[PDB]
Amino acid sequence: MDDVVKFIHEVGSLKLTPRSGWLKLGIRLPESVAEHNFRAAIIAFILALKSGESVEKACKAATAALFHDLHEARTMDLHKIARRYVSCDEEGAREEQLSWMESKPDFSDVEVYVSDADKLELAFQGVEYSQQVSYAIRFAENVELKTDAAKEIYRVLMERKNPVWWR
Amino acid sequence: MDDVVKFIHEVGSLKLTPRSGWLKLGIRLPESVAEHNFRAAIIAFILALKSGESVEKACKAATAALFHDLHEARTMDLHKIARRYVSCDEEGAREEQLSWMESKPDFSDVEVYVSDADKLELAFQGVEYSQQVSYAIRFAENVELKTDAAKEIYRVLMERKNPVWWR
Amino acid sequence: MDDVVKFIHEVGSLKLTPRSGWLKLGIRLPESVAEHNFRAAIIAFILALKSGESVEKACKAATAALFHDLHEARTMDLHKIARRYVSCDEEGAREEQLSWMESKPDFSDVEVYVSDADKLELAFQGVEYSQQVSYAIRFAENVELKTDAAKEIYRVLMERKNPVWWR
Repeated sequence: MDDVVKFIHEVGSLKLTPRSGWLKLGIRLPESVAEHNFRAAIIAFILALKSGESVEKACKAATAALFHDLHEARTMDLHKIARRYVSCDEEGAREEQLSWMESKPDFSDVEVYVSDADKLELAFQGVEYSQQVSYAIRFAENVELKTDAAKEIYRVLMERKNPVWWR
Repeated sequence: MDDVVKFIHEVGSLKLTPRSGWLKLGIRLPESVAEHNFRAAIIAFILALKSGESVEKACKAATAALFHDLHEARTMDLHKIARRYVSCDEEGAREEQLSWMESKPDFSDVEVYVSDADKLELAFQGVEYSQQVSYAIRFAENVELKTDAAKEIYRVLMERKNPVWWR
Repeated sequence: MDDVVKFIHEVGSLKLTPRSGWLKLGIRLPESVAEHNFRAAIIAFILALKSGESVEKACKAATAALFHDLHEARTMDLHKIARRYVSCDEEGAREEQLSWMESKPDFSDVEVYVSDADKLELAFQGVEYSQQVSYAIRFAENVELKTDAAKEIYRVLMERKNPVWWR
């Protein structure tokens, strides 16, 4: 049970890992990787449901999104610029990180919802941050989504560009 | 002059790049890479002087320490854990980053002072953060220094473990 | 060596001293004095080289820039408004602060590069912060630089007013 406890402590380090791409824009206390995964997971649930999949399938897409950048607990969030000079053995990181699992789950079937959710979460955060730093909107521009549900949500997000959800 | 102005803007991103090893210890607003380089440069100046080198040489070691992690503006501060799964083309990054320079300086002759200053700065910051988080003292333990001047400063640093400089 | 160790601890307090002029603009976690000196040192190096001076000369200008506000570790960054009512014994502060030095190096020959670098660093930081708070741009306006190299860099900084160095 010790491996599981260390793994839960390790997962907590994602609350302490900044989503790095925002730092160069001058955003001082940007969202953490944990916060990106949280919302991306909820978006993935939505994409699956809106795509006609079952609740069970929608819950699997959400879970897969939570495990999506897990290895970054060890490798950090390598932003676009960095990836030009930095190569990471993600498979290795994930391997060792998930050593406590007898077997690892089959998420190949919801990978599309995870991928779209990851990019859509970024677009939403880009529109929200654009209110502080105009240039943040570029992270939401020319996003390549694969599913029709993601494309429709993205279209309305950019149509509105209005993060005020209250009132 | 446009390349120079972009480079100066790029250098400023180091004020927005956290020294990442501290984040997993729960230190929320840790020193930036720029802050690490600032003090390491002053320490490198001191190491050279105390090592019997000339003021001119001491100023070169300080300058070399300022340029030491410059490429991290693009590659990020890859901490110990990350270095296990992450490989970086530092030379590549540095080259592209310093393209504006007609010819880049040597610094091979003060490399030892820069190397020791980097480690000593970390040890001082470890002792300082240990007052917040006990485990930070680990970054100041078992430090492998090369110069006798660095070894003596380190010895007193650890003998005293007292960051209170105001009396 | 105890005086040297305390001095190094003291220098680290500059990572904890805010550049105060920004606080009244509502910028919450502004650059530290350490971060200002870091980039000003790199700029001073650039100014010397572009002014035809030698690398050794450029390295001395950078070092002198690092020691420029050192006394602020004890006196704080007295901003413009404050200086109307606040008088500080800077030489006294520096004197006592550098008592550990057998002798103090003379940076009289590079004081002009240090002076221009200090102001240029502020102008760059003003342009960068203007993306968050419009008024920040005033810190980059009507800047009186002395060297032709600083004037040329400043002219391009203000022609571009574009802190995006990554593309």
